[PDB]
Amino acid sequence: WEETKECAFTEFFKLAPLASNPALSVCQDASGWQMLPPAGYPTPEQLKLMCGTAECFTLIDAIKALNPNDCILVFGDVRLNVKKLVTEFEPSCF
Ligand SMILES: [Cl-]
Ligand code: NI
Repeated sequence: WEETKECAFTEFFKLAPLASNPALSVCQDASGWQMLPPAGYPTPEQLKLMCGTAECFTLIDAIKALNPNDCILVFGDVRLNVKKLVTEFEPSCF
C-alpha cells in the first residue's frame, strides 16, 4: 500500500456520504473507533469490537463504494491510508 504519497485534500470530500449513513454512527459508538473525524487505524481493542458489529462491515463496504485512493490521508497528526483500511478490514477479523 502507499505509505508516502499523500492524498489531495479533495479525498476528504469523497467521505461525505458516510455522514448520512446510519452504519457510521452505530459502528463508531460500538467500537470507539472514529472515521469522521478520522482517528486513524483501529486499535486491536477497537478492531475486536468492530469485527463483532454487523454495522461496521456495512460501514466498511460503504467506504469501499466511495472508491478511496491508495494514498495517505493527513488529518493533523493522524495519517492513514483509507483504501488499505477498508481492503484489509474483513481478513483482519479472523
Ligand atoms: Cl504534527
Ligand atoms: Ni505498501
